[PDB]
Amino acid sequence: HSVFEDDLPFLEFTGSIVYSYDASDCSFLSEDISMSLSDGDVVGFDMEWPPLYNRGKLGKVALIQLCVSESKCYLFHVSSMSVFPQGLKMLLENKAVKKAGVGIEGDQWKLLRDFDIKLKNFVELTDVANKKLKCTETWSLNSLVKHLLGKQLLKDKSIRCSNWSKFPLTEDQKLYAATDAYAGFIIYRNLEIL
Ligand SMILES: [Mn+2]
Ligand SMILES: [Mn+2]
Repeated sequence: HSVFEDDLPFLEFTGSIVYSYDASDCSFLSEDISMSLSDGDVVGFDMEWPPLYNRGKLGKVALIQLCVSESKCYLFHVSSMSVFPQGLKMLLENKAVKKAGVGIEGDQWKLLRDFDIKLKNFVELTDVANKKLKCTETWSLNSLVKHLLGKQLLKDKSIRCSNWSKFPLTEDQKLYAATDAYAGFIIYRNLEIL
């Protein structure tokens, strides 16, 4: 196999991972996020859900990740919250904050479906790359991490495709879920060249 085929080092977030599994708590964290951002700021977005199917569809969303800086990532374990955090809902529906990721359009659908939350102001990284990188490629979060950071995403399937609704999350789940948002945040920020 070629050099381009080589196994690159793993992308692993090493900053602050804030784990929240209580509604009230979550709403206040969301306000913290909002106090630390300004209109037009982009955060890394992503979500996880259990593997078992529910009445014909994928398991209901259980976790939401938001990387707001190169050193802080939020893990909102909504599946463990009695009611969906009102502060998070306003954050995800606030077009003042932009959400970046790969396959977000799909996340929007599932989000509206599982929680009736309307995700506002999101960018499909695939398009941001093709635009700023002056190309016309088919991307995945992983292929973007590789091409731009010289790294690949953690891939233990037993982790990534694990029961995200199971409380509490394990350090590995937290790391995985957290790094995806981070990659979303870093990849967007790095594509701002001209
Ligand atoms: Mn995802
Ligand atoms: Mn993910």
